[PDB]
Amino acid sequence: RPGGDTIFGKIIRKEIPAKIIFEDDRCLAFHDISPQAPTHFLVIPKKHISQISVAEDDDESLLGHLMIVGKKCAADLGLNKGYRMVVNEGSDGGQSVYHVHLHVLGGRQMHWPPG
Amino acid sequence: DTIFGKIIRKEIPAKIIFEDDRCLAFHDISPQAPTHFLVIPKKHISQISVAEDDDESLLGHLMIVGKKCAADLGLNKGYRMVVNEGSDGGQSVYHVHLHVLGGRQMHWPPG
Ligand SMILES: O=C(NO)c1ccc(-c2nc3ccccc3c3ccccc23)cc1
Repeated sequence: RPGGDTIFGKIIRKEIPAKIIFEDDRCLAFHDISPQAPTHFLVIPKKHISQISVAEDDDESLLGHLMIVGKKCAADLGLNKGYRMVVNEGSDGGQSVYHVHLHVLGGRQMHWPPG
Repeated sequence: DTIFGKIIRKEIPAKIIFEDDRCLAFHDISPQAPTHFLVIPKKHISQISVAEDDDESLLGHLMIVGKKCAADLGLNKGYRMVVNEGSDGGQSVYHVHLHVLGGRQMHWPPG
């Protein structure tokens, strides 16, 4: 079982269902089950990195790929007026699952501060 | 050009936390948490929606630099990283920037 046994690892291996938007060899984008905006999805690496704080230097291009895929998916979903991308780290950051994930939120005005 | 270009060119003051050959990290002038800094590329990418495939490594570098600076600033209970795009995202400056906020409980939703 590669991809870990967090719920996101199970999603990567298709053991638990999800609403997939995009998939490649490095990542998976799927809709969030508790959406906080009209569109709210997640981009995750297939490689299990538990949190951004423990990312390796050579995870740079993979983390960049999360953002590129996020922005492509936002465009393909028609988020023409923009969006917010969020990574949560740890307890103060509100991280809910210990597998790195980029939130992408749009279809409404996002406010400041970002929580 | 933007105010962030001015900051990169060292034409206006900013409290710089880290610099390398391709990015700059500095405290946000209107902080929304006890720690609130930005990591920006020196290359002028106006918004993440127009970033190119070849920019992947650079964008990843912003996040690795952000996470290293966060550790160095003592953000051991965690933090939140944010990129805003366009009007709905609340993007305030048309130069790509990664926010890093911590030192307090961040809430949900994230705006
Ligand atoms: O307890 C939690 N936070 O404190 C929590 C953490 C993960 C999921 C969760 N997220 C998802 C996001 C996108 C797609 C599917 C799911 C999903 C599917 C089945 C069971 C749980 C989840 C739900 C709740």
